[PDB]
Amino acid sequence: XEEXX
Amino acid sequence: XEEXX
Amino acid sequence: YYTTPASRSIEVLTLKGDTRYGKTLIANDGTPLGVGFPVGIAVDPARGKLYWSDHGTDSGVPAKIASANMDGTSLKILFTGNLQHLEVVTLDIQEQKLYWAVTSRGVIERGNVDGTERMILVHHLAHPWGLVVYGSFLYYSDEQYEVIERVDKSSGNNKVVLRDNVPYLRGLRVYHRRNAADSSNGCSNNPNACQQICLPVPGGMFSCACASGFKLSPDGRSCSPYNSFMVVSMLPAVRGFSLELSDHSEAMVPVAGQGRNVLHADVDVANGFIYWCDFSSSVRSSNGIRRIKPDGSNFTNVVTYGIGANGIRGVALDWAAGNLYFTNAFVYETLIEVLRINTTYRRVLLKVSVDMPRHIIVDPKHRYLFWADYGQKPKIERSFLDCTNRTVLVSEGIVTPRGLAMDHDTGYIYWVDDSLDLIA
Amino acid sequence: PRGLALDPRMGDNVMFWSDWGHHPRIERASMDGTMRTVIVQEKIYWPCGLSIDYPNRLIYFMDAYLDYIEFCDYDGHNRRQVIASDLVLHHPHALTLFEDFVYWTDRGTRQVMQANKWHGGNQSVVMYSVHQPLGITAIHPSRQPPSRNPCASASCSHLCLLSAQAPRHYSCACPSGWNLSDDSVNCVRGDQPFLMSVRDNIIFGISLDPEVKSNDAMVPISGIQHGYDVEFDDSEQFIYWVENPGEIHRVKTDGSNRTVFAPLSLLGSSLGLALDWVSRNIYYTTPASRSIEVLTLKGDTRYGKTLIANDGTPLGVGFPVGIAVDPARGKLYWSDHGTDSGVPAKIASANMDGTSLKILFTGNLQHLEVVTLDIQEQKLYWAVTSRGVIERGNVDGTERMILVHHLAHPWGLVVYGSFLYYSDEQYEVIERVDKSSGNNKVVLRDNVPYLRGLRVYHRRNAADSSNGCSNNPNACQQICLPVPGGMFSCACASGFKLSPDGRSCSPYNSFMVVSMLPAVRGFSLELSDHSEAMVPVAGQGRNVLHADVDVANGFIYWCDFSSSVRSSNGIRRIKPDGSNFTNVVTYGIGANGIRGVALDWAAGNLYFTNAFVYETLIEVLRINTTYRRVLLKVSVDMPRHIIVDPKHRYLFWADYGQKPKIERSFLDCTNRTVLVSEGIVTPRGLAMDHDTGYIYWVDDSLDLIARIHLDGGESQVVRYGSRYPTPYGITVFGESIIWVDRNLKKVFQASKQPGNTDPPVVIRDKINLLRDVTIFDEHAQPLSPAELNNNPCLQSNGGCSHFCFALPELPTPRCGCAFGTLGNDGKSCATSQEDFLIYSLNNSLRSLHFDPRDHSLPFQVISVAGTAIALDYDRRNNRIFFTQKLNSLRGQISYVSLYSGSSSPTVLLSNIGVTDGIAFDWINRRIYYSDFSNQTINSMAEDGSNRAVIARVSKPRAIVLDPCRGYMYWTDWGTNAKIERATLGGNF
Amino acid sequence: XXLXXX
Amino acid sequence: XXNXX
Ligand SMILES: *[C@@H]1O[C@H](CO)[C@@H](O)[C@H](O[C@@H]2O[C@H](CO)[C@@H](O[C@@H]3O[C@H](CO[C@H]4O[C@H](CO)[C@@H](O)[C@H](O)[C@@H]4O)[C@@H](O)[C@H](O[C@H]4O[C@H](CO)[C@@H](O)[C@H](O)[C@@H]4O)[C@@H]3O)[C@H](O)[C@H]2NC(C)=O)[C@H]1NC(C)=O
Ligand SMILES: *[C@@H]1O[C@H](CO)[C@@H](O[C@@H]2O[C@H](CO)[C@@H](O[C@@H]3O[C@H](CO[C@H]4O[C@H](CO)[C@@H](O)[C@H](O)[C@@H]4O)[C@@H](O)[C@H](O[C@H]4O[C@H](CO)[C@@H](O)[C@H](O)[C@@H]4O)[C@@H]3O)[C@H](O)[C@H]2NC(C)=O)[C@H](O)[C@H]1NC(C)=O
Ligand SMILES: *[C@@H]1O[C@H](CO)[C@@H](O[C@@H]2O[C@H](CO)[C@@H](O[C@@H]3O[C@H](CO[C@H]4O[C@H](CO)[C@@H](O)[C@H](O)[C@@H]4O)[C@@H](O)[C@H](O[C@H]4O[C@H](CO)[C@@H](O)[C@H](O)[C@@H]4O)[C@@H]3O)[C@H](O)[C@H]2NC(C)=O)[C@H](O)[C@H]1NC(C)=O
Ligand SMILES: *[C@@H]1O[C@H](CO)[C@@H](O)[C@H](O[C@@H]2O[C@H](CO)[C@@H](O)[C@H](O)[C@H]2NC(C)=O)[C@H]1NC(C)=O
Ligand SMILES: *[C@@H]1O[C@H](CO)[C@@H](O[C@@H]2O[C@H](CO)[C@@H](O)[C@H](O)[C@H]2NC(C)=O)[C@H](O)[C@H]1NC(C)=O
Ligand SMILES: *[C@@H]1O[C@H](CO)[C@@H](O[C@@H]2O[C@H](CO)[C@@H](O)[C@H](O)[C@H]2NC(C)=O)[C@H](O)[C@H]1NC(C)=O
Ligand SMILES: *[C@@H]1O[C@H](CO)[C@@H](O)[C@H](O)[C@H]1NC(C)=O
Ligand SMILES: *[C@@H]1O[C@H](CO)[C@@H](O)[C@H](O)[C@H]1NC(C)=O
Ligand SMILES: *[C@@H]1O[C@H](CO)[C@@H](O)[C@H](O)[C@H]1NC(C)=O
Ligand SMILES: *[C@@H]1O[C@H](CO)[C@@H](O)[C@H](O)[C@H]1NC(C)=O
Ligand SMILES: *[C@@H]1O[C@H](CO)[C@@H](O)[C@H](O)[C@H]1NC(C)=O
Ligand SMILES: [Ca+2]
Ligand SMILES: [Ca+2]
Ligand code: NI
Ligand code: NI
Repeated sequence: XEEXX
Repeated sequence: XEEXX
Repeated sequence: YYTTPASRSIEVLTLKGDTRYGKTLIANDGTPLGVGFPVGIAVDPARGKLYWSDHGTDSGVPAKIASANMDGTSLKILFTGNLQHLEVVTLDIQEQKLYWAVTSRGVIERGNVDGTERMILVHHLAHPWGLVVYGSFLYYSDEQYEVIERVDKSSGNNKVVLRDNVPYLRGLRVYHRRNAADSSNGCSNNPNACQQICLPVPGGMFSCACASGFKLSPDGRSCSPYNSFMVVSMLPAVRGFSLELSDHSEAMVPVAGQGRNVLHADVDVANGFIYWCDFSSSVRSSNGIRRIKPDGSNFTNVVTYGIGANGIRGVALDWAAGNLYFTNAFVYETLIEVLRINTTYRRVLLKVSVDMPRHIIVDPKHRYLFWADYGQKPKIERSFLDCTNRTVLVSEGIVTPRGLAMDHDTGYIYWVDDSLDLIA
Repeated sequence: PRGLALDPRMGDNVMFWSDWGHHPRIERASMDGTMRTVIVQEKIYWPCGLSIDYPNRLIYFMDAYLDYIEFCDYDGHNRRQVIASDLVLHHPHALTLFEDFVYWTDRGTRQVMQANKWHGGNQSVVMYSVHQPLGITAIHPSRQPPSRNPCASASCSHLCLLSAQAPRHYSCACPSGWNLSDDSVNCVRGDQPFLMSVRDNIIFGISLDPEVKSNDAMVPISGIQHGYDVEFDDSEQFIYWVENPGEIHRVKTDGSNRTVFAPLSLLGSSLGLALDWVSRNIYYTTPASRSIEVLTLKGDTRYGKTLIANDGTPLGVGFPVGIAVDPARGKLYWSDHGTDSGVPAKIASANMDGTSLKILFTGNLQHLEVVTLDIQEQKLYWAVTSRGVIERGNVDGTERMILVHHLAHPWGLVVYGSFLYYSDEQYEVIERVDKSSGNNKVVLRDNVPYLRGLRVYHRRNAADSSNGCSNNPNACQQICLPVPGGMFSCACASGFKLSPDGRSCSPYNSFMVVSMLPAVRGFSLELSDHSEAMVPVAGQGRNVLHADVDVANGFIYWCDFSSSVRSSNGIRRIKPDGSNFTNVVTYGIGANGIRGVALDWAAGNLYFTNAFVYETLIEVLRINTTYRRVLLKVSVDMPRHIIVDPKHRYLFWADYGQKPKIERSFLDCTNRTVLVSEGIVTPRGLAMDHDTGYIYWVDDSLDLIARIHLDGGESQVVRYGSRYPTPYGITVFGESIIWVDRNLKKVFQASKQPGNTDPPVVIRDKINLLRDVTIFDEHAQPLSPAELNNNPCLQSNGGCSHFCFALPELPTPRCGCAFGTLGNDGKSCATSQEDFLIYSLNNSLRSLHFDPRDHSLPFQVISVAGTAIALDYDRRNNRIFFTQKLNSLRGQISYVSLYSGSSSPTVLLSNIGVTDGIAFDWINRRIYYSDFSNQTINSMAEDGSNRAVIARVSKPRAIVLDPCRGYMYWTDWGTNAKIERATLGGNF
Repeated sequence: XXLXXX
Repeated sequence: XXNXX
């Protein structure tokens, strides 16, 4: 639900 | 088969 | 007017009447004056000029800003040089100056329509995706800065931000009161003069044009179907080009879309039909022979039953007797079959396992049938029209011949040989 | 060529092979390949699987298209069919013989069959295979008949091949690249040059003579993944090429000593290669990281240094393609694709030490190709695919001119002797042409697909081209680099800085730390230095959000994040030169990973923020210890990026949540004050200058870089406008601020004072997924009490046991307790001795206070074997009885003492089974437990003896008791679920 | 099956 | 689901 990549 | 594109 | 980089052409479409007519104006020929990879396009209806920004092609067209008549009959290169990754081109009709965005250098440049006085207006941009000139101001959008900005048209000074923190910015245009009476041309002065398409040209004149598959009659006003054109067949589509190289119009409605894996094509000039064979190694429905008029009507499946695993590998129409010779190839054997057009009659004329005829041509003038073999014993073989009295024309110095042609006037057999790189 | 059979008996000495190309045929030749003869060429389509019947001197052959097995004599005259017009054969591949049977493998039926060798009768299946059987052989002495060896008396230097020639029945030969000498018994190495033509998956060595088509100048290098370039060292006979994972591979020209030589770069895959044969160094390009770097070949240990990088200037590396070096002149040349708003497409030059960058040729150079150098003539050659030409120019940047034109797609280019060689990927051709105005065109090879770069293998004398590094061996500790004029500049591998000696290396001690999602990288604060100031933290499992440093101890801390793989979330540390990789925090990471890392260098405390789905925690971990404590636990607020400052003893964090703000608090997350709450939307990074006490933060939602004093008040704008779209992280060093921008893919530097209008200077350009920036310097992390305002935690943790928290104006610290309750002395920790809560968590026992606002653990987590299930506490002895579930079939009842004193759990009863309930009778000192597997409630004494059964129920759970009234209660959750009451004896 | 082994 | 441990 917040950032990744 | 030769060309199936 | 619109550009299609997939087909590498600049096309015109009418929106006046009830029936939509489309035509290709400039196409990717060999010369640098053609279309390499069109990005943007701007028009000057009052003067009959067309401008477009073009990327380059390898060994062909350079990246450039180009000008042409709106009927496409006078190509010109205006500006070339440091134009890597060109963006759309916009035209200021009032002052007659062009504006471009060069992403590689991150600048917006300006130049006159005649190819003079090129100069850099705005510096230090990141990705100026779109721009437009209205009044005394220039509006541009930067995709990486995520900003829409207004600057003076005479200099990049007096910058003003309109929107910011907006993602996925793209091209820009100004909806304003463009008047169809203050700007006039030959097509406006002469309505319903041309049958299908009217295209203005410099000097206040106009030139008539016809949709794809149609060409101007000698009267200069009417359209007639194309009579002499080449049929170029490729895997995704079948396309037709004029046999005189100055005309870039599509001489035939392109046979394309889902399900097209065209291997070979043949023509029936008298009845006005183009025959082609689709091939799919997975879907059994996409195997067979189909035909269509050059104008795109009366589509029909000609052969659909009994096609081998390797599919139809060559089609040749006997325009004199109405016979359509084709080669049906299986895993370990190959058939040569005849179908009589507009009949249900169909029979096999030869079955061979060691040989493999692939591309076949017919000559009713000499009553002979020729096919090219690229199996374990490559050869060019000739037989009667019933495939019954066979002889070998070429048996040595030939590896993988995948094309044949007949001269019909000198009696020679031309073939292309891609394994030895020659035409003989 | 597929089939192959031999008859090495002294009389015959012949070899048979089968070819199934166009015009299929079976050929016979002498064992030395002299008397080549085609024996069968009729009625064959797909020949395969030859085999020889030695007693009868017949050759058996097989066809997979016509589906037959046949044999004939050695001349092919007496052909016979053993299996023909038979449906057993589908796609036979191999054949072998024994006595009166022929064994063959069929690729269609995937089975091995057997039949009579003369008429094909008695067919049977030998075995069925799930995979296609390719090769078959019959091992028996009859298949290797003895014979005289004519090579025994032979004196051939390398190879003695048998032959059908009568007088000797043998012939001397030698490997690829050797000459048969006139004496015809000895062979000498051929020193002539040859052309290496690397393809997409193979590298070939072909002769410069266009009339020779053998492709056997050297043993081919197969197995290439994506071949673009090749390099050679004529001495030591080694060939070099790169591979996809970022490695360089090495093999000799004779095919031996194939090995992985050294890893090239962790940030991507290399493209080009250039070898300095005089100083024994190799230069290569890394288009992924947009840098040029050199690797040392001389020594046993490898050293790598990034020479030139993308610093945003025109004089720099935009997208390097190919390198050419002039070791005598000390110059390095490379062809470069341009970058947007950056380096143009150019041919550039530099000294081989990375200095004196220069632009030679720029202009019509779209789709550039490899550059090459004519060292004798001092001219550069390059190909331009967009124009289909080969161009030539002097090394000084003059006399640019077109040499070869009307090409399709040049890929390879090399000039040797008086000729120019180029490989054209389209036209599928390798071609030779004069270097003087490009006439006299000659074709070497054609119809060869997947053509790539070219290079000529030839003998180079380092003695006739010596330079500074060769004249001064062992002068430099790690890397020697030649310099124009005969000089040399010593260098150090990535992560090391050159000592003042100029000959020795020392680790970097002043550099910036830049963290990206793929990797963590370090750059020197001296902008002219393009070398990597840290061994990059790159590889599988790296997804970096923030990075922090411990300058005194030499560590870099970073937190990984992953929303899919749970095990790849946590806090890691590593030395700047690699060395001690370590996991710091791995347990209890929330659904969202660690969102901020702050290290207190004075106290050794590490502050981090972990975010759960609907809440977040701020936690301290003391370095090199198991002490972890939660300081603040909030749900409406969301601290993301947290910084610590031991000098003023404060904690700052950004929020960017539903109520964005920048908060201030003590070192224990107490006294929370709000600094800025207006004009803030998305603060993503905080920074502080220790000498001025200003909080620097960035906000990409407002495109703002602003500062506010540590005491609060006015917020001052430092950088503002549309030219700063996404500032993600920021640090302050000296008089400058340094921030990373994701959209611009740049690391910027600008003055820290507000109101400045000078444009920022780019440190590095074209870096993807920038996340943060951090300074690694002693001045950024002082430790002396003079400037740290006499921080009490410096002196042996301030005397505290678990945690030391200093207060901004007090001389004494507040000792924090990770587990237990702080003692009366204010520094020691002991068990709570209060009323609290206990519970089980997999293989451990954990405690919890009744106060939701109290985050201290009543006691440290107790580790047990198996899985603890049910709990009960004995007041008299301070022990807790708990069941352990093992292998889902057995269980134990164990107790552990809460007096601590190094007490460990011990078992009271074993071999029970699944047990989900315990209740201890504090009056009668009996333990009541519910054996679920055995379906009864049982009672035993406190010592574990005289166990007795109370009652039998379907599915027991949750026993409670009341000895003062002699009743026990339990829950049965089977069919007809109910709560049952019985006396403590199990009656009624 | 194709008689090529690769 | 299952009412196990
Ligand atoms: C097999 O079946 C397919 C199924 O569709 C049939 O298509 C095909 O039958 C028909 O074959 C004839 C061959 O003559 C085709 O007729 C010709 O059409 C030409 C095009 O006609 C169009 O343009 C003209 C322009 O003047 C216009 O007048 C027409 O109204 C129409 O728009 C036409 O030019 C040509 O005329 C010649 O022959 C006429 C014979 O009466 C003369 O009057 C005329 O002066 C001129 O000499 C001719 O009519 C026909 O198109 C085609 N059917 C269809 C629907 O296309 C079958 N034949 C085979 C074996 O393929
Ligand atoms: C191992 O076996 C091979 C095959 O026989 C030999 O290779 C040949 O060796 C000779 C001598 O080294 C080479 O001759 C040299 O050719 C150079 C030009 O090469 C071009 O032209 C020749 C034909 O003349 C082509 O074969 C070749 O492909 C090129 O197109 C010349 O420039 C050389 O001249 C130099 O030396 C002479 C004599 O001292 C001087 O007069 C000149 O000024 C100049 O300095 C020379 O003539 C020949 O090219 C090689 N052929 C091959 C296959 O490359 C090896 O010699 C042999 N080695 C051993 C140990 O036996
Ligand atoms: C948690 O535990 C880790 C270990 O797992 C600790 O990490 C160690 O931290 C110490 C800090 O002192 C490091 O030691 C320092 O290394 C420096 C570099 O040493 C190299 O260079 C010197 C000089 O040429 C050589 O002599 C040496 O052999 C090495 O080649 C030294 O410069 C430092 O010296 C200073 O301190 C020492 C006392 O420690 C004095 O004797 C010296 O006079 C001088 O003042 C120092 O030796 C050590 O390298 C780290 N080890 C690892 C494995 O990284 C952490 O410190 C600890 N966590 C916390 C927060 O304390
Ligand atoms: C939970 O408890 C079980 C039973 O005691 C325990 O096995 C798990 O710890 C580890 O699980 C690993 C995977 O099976 C195993 O490889 C490892 O040996 C094991 N450790 C011990 C002490 O046996 C516990 N897992 C968790 C997630 O806490
Ligand atoms: C192998 O095959 C041969 C035939 O090629 C078999 O010989 C025949 O066997 C039958 C049954 O006994 C006799 O009636 C015939 O007279 C035999 N001769 C021929 C040529 O048909 C032989 O029995 C087989 N052997 C095995 C073990 O399979
Ligand atoms: C190339 O490989 C060969 C074979 O391994 C090496 O030659 C011998 O290797 C053995 C085993 O390592 C050693 O005991 C011998 O001393 C080696 N002999 C020689 C003459 O070197 C050889 O060292 C390798 N060469 C390189 C440079 O890789
Ligand atoms: C061919 O197409 C035209 C126009 O759609 C249609 O009127 C005509 O009936 C078609 N002819 C046949 C034979 O289907
Ligand atoms: C056709 O074959 C016949 C035999 O059936 C042969 O006599 C004649 O020569 C052949 N004709 C030609 C034109 O080759
Ligand atoms: C760190 O790495 C060095 C070199 O590998 C090793 O000697 C040392 O024991 C390691 N120290 C720790 C505590 O991991
Ligand atoms: C800090 O918190 C304490 C306790 O709430 C309070 O007395 C004090 O006024 C606050 N301010 C500071 C900075 O001491
Ligand atoms: C429960 O049932 C059996 C039979 O009474 C007994 O022998 C066993 O020890 C008990 N527990 C287990 C392990 O099944
Ligand atoms: Ca078969
Ligand atoms: Ca923004
Ligand atoms: Ni763009
Ligand atoms: Ni290329």
